[PDB]
Amino acid sequence: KPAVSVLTMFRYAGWLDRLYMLVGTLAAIIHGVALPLMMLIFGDMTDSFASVGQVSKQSTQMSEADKRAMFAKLEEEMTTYAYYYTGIGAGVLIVAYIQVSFWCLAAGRQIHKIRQKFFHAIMNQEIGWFDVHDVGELNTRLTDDVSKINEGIGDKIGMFFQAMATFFGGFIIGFTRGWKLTLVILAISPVLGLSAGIWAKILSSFTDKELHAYAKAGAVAEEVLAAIRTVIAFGGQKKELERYNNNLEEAKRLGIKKAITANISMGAAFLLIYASYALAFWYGTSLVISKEYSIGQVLTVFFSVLIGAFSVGQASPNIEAFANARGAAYEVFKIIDNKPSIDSFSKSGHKPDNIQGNLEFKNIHFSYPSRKEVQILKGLNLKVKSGQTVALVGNSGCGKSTTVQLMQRLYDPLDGMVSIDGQDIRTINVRYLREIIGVVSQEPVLFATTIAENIRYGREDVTMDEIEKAVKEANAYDFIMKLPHQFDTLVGERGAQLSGGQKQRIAIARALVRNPKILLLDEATSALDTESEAVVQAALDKAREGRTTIVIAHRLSTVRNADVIAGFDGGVIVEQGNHDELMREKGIYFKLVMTQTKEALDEDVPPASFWRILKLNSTEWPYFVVGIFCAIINGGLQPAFSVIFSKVVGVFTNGGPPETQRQNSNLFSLLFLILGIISFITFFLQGFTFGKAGEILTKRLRYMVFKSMLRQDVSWFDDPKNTTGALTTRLANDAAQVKGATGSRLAVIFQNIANLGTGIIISLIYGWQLTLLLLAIVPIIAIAGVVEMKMLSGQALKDKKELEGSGKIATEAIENFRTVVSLTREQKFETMYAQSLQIPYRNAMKKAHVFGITFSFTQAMMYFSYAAAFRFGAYLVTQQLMTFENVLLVFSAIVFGAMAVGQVSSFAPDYAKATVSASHIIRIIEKTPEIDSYSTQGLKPNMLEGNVQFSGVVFNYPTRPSIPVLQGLSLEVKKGQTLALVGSSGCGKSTVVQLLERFYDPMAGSVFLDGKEIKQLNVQWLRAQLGIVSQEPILFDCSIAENIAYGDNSRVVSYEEIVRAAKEANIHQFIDSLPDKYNTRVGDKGTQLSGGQKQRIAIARALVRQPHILLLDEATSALDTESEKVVQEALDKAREGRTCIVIAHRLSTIQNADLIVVIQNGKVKEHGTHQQLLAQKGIYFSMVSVQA
Ligand SMILES: [Hg+2]
Ligand SMILES: [Hg+2]
Ligand SMILES: [Hg+2]
Ligand SMILES: [Hg+2]
Ligand SMILES: [Hg+2]
Ligand SMILES: [Hg+2]
Ligand SMILES: [Hg+2]
Repeated sequence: KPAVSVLTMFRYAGWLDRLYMLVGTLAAIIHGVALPLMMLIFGDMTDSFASVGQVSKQSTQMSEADKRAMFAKLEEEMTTYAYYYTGIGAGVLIVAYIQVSFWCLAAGRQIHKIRQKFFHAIMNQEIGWFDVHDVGELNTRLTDDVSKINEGIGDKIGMFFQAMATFFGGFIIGFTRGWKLTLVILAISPVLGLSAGIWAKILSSFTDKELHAYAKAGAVAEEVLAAIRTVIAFGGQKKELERYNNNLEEAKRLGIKKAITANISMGAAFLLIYASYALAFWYGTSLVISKEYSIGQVLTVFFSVLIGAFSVGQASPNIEAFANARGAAYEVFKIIDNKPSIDSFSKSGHKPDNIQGNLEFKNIHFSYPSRKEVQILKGLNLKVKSGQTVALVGNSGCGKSTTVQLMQRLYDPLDGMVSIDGQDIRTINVRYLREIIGVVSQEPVLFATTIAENIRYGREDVTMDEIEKAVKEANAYDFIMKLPHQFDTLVGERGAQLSGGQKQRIAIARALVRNPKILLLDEATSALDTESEAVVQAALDKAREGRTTIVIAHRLSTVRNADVIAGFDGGVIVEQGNHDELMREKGIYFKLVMTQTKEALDEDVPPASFWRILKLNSTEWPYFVVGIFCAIINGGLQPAFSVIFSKVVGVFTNGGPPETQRQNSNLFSLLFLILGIISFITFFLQGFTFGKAGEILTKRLRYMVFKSMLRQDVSWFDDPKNTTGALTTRLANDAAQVKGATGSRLAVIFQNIANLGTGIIISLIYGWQLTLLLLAIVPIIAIAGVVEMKMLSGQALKDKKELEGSGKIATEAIENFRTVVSLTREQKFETMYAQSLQIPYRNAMKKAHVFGITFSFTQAMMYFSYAAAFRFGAYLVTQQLMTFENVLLVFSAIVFGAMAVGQVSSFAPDYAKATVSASHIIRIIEKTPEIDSYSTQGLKPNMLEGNVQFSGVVFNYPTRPSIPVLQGLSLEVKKGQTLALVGSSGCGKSTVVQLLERFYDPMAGSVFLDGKEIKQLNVQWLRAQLGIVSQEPILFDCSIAENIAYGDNSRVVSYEEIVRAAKEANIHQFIDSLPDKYNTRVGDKGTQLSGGQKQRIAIARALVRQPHILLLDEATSALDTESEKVVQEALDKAREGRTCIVIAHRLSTIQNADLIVVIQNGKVKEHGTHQQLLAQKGIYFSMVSVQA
């Protein structure tokens, strides 16, 4: 992975940026050291209480003279401690605000310069850069990668310096307060980073191993879901379900292990930190007994050292964000610093005023930059006199267009020169070069605006009268004036779709507005109907007037009118001259003449569910039984520590027998280790209870999901929201994440209720008023913890929804780059981009202020909490209310328990995302289709007859109930006779075939098979004897024998049936000859096949089941030569003795049909045979006269 140097990345930082960064980091430094100072003042606080305990504990000395030396002493000490706590907090809000504000600010100001300079950099690039680069990743890189460079030069590094200031501040306060104890804890430290390091490598080994493990099942997932139509047709839903399942109990089982190791890792971490507590307290409290360190110092160095150590843990991801940001900026700064060969953005050449118009190509040797191994132009020599129209022909290769592309100087020639008049094309300015050169490309392109605005892109300073005039010159004035909103009518991609000739003529107007002295026409009339070609060419012929024109047309009808015809054979121009010469010489030209004669849309719709999801995992009780008790133990483990922590510092503050200090000390420290051991047990156990659970729940669930997915109707697969990728994504992620909302949530809710629950009872017995204070303060801060991520992600989505405006501009300008560069007008797009960007950048200031005051509001309060609880608590202890040990207990129970529920909440996956991903699963499963392929009801007769009849039957597609397809057409087909379906296009030529295959239910009317209604028949059995052949046949990546035998399921096909169906489809000759026989894989993973052969396989497939009805729907549209003969030759022998329905556009093979039905609109207007419908002189007579 690449990476820019650090110094290089902040290049766009100015005076104010460097100022903001230095001041921000300086605030982050002093903010970072606030917390350790808070621990120092906490130790100096506890030392004051430990003095008041031991005197009032043993016997009785002075009752009236205690209140002056104890009660009055602690008040005087706390009145200062409160000023220290509150002072520090008051500083915290200030420096935090400076920190986040200034950083988010300066970073934003740099990002604003970066995205702009990046966009200009892209526009500045030449077309050769676009040849080697995918535009798709380029367009997304402007949004994703710049937003990614934004993160990591913002608040992230302010928090990095804060975390490091906390590290250094913690170790400095540690060593400053204690020499030995800090060394002891730090001696325990290396065993943690080594443990965290090894366990992070273990699960990440299984994580990357899981991805290519399910990819095997996801392979058959998309293969089926893509081919589903052919699946439901052949009903292999049983076999495809089994095939999908076979790869499931292979992948997830491997995931079980990872789950377990992840829990073991977490348990190891807790064991080790608990061991650190036990050890540090064992040494510290043994150290206070020899009267070296005080009680407060042990707490001070322990807390400052721990905090300083965990500070690294909180500095790791922030520095990570900065790391990939430099990796992201390499690609972007590469494009910016890239200066193109053709600029094209400034003027450095000449701008001739003659401007004359003579074209010359002298010795042009050129090859494309993408493929340099192949040379296109080899010594091209071509001259065009003034105002002369030259046509290029020869059907050589890309070279024709290359000349056009060379002429507007998109590419510079490898050898030789293109000269307009006496000067080279390179000696003249590019912008001015393309202003004097007009171009009309093969595919017309209009931007999404008014017609007028599409014209303005041709030239900006155009008055409305000039626009109209230019439209009238383009014969486009007629239809524009018929448009509803006239010249203000929208066009382009979205809204108001126009026909190709109209779109092209608007473009011609656009080019005519620039008034170029040279006009280039590259396949202008191509890909157009003969009716629009007339008008477009009518405009073009009038656009060639007084201009030097070089024209390329595939259709040679419009070529002859040119002044000079130049032929292309290979890379060199051979024959050049007038029409009569090129006919008389019988060259290439003469040969050509004789031969041519959805993400957001998903999660929004589902309602529900609350705790219904647990029923999905309810298949396994025992795991949950052990899991709840387990989670209760690990949960009640936390209040235990609040007691034992208070008991250690309690033995040194509350006084008591010194001979019992050691005895108790070693008890409680050791106790902590026990407390660690048990915590290791829980995480080992939970991993075997909920850990397996959610995985089993996954496998079974995917199975279930997939089954229901095949149960679904075809109309459900037509729903735009359910795509093969969306279904495979639903199946891959949402199904597996459901476990986040089942057992994990019970674990979280039980560890939480055990912790804060039992802890609150304990703190309620040992404290009354203080407990009531903390259960007030804590929830208030918790809500602040919620609002923090509410206003953070809330204004984050708002910032993106206001950036989609620019994203549209840059997207449209990049996707059509090859078009805009021909019209210049790049700088115009830059202008529109900056104008679009000015709005979100004006909100960046307010953004920073809001983020600042919010971060400071969450953080400031935190210190003030301490300041409240300890002031009020000291007020409690100073009086008859006891004691201090219980103050510290209540505090540690409620507060550390509150943080503990936060950690537990951060363990489990996102419950919201889990429930929403769950709802899609429960809905996909409980989804009952109209037509059910799984039903075991139905008639199942003996009668092999097979008479097809459509009576009434009016249908319209459920996806788009606009313009019904069948308006009640009726027909009939008896056994052995073949039906023929004729019409202008599809709907409902193919809808008949789909309806007989029962993919849909018509709204009114009925379709009968024999004497029975179809709806009465068994669903699967109906399709059991229906042969279906589509326009593009598909095979499964299994094998050939399986493909052929895929025709008939629920039966052993064996060698005999496959060879028997092979020999009649005439495919047996292609099998033995190609190594090897039947074992070969089709396709794309095996040996490729031509359309004809694969189609013959598709025939053999539908022929195995011995169907009494064949449905042939536009069978071979792409088949050519003699390949089409043998296919239909194999169809004709298998059509005898069967009911057949043929849809073809050929109309040549329909003449032999028994019945020919012409279907127009929604009904049947013509019925009869070929000669019968021919002698009728109806619409069939109009359609069959185009055969000549
Ligand atoms: Hg920011
Ligand atoms: Hg080309
Ligand atoms: Hg547990
Ligand atoms: Hg379609
Ligand atoms: Hg259709
Ligand atoms: Hg297969
Ligand atoms: Hg047929």
